[PDB]
Amino acid sequence: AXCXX
Amino acid sequence: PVLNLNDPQAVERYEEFMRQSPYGQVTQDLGWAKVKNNWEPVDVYLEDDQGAIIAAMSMLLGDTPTDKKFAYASKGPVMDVTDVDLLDRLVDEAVKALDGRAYVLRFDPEVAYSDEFNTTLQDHGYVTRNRNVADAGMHATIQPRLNMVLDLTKFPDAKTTLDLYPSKTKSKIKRPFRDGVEVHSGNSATELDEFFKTYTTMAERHGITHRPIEYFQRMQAAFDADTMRIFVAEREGKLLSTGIALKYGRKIWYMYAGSMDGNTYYAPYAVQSEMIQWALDTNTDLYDLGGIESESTDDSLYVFKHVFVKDAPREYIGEIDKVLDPEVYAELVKDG
DNA sequence: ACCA
Repeated sequence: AXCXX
Repeated sequence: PVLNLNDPQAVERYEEFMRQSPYGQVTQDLGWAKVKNNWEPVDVYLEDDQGAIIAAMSMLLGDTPTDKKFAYASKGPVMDVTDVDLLDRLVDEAVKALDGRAYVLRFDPEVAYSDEFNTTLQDHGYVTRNRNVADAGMHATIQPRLNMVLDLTKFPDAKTTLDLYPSKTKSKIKRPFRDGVEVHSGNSATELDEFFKTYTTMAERHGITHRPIEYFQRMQAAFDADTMRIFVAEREGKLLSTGIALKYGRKIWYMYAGSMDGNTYYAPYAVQSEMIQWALDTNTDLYDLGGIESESTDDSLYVFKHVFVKDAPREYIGEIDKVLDPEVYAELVKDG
């Protein structure tokens, strides 16, 4: 959840 | 048409379109479904009158707290999304393939935000998520909308990373190498283990969430060393910093990274210099350092990436939502 | 200091 990717 | 993933000839035709398109994205490659192995893949495409593929959309379906799936085409579709009449036709094919199972189809292509484009998408019935949700920060959208992208086509004669930069930045980039930092790269289990040690250390230092090693093993299995490359910075046999870059379409993308605790001698700048060098050596148009929260010195991501990107960050159109079940959409998505 |  945190940088996407 | 819908792609039959069990048909290797169709799959290879789909992949050749993906790999050769100027709109291609690693997260639209079918290899990305192998990374996201907890999602369900559904892939569609359109053909021209000669039967050649002209547009494709790779979707991954995820669960929700409702009876509906979330359908997501990360950084897709692969076509000119400003050609909205063609976009509508591809989205219609995707919607057929979803067969009522999803409440939304979301796609977030790397196309600049503009008022005219936002208005056209809304005119065509899409729900867009961009400046209207900006207050929620970087994670208002799944991928960051603001991205720090180095346009190498502005420097057609550059041979090395230093050729891209003013003297003051040349000095910053030279400094790790002057102090003994050396970078190697590869896509073997050895470099993956080195990356993972720095990645977990970074995550624990920041108290943030981090992916299991099997995620990156699936990535390494899906993509060869001409696509995925892990860059590892050391100083006299001491591991300092790493980063994973993916080369696909018009860009090389700095996607994951980490540094050990302690003195790292600006090793992350050496990692950047070598990924940029990889972009130069392969005549790649763009080097993407990825997201920032805001164009502000208060943002540590912006400060770091501004060392390498002096142009303004690119601001994308954000999330484009084809709403399919509007009741569940309003339950699960807030429009800011 | 963060350099993800």
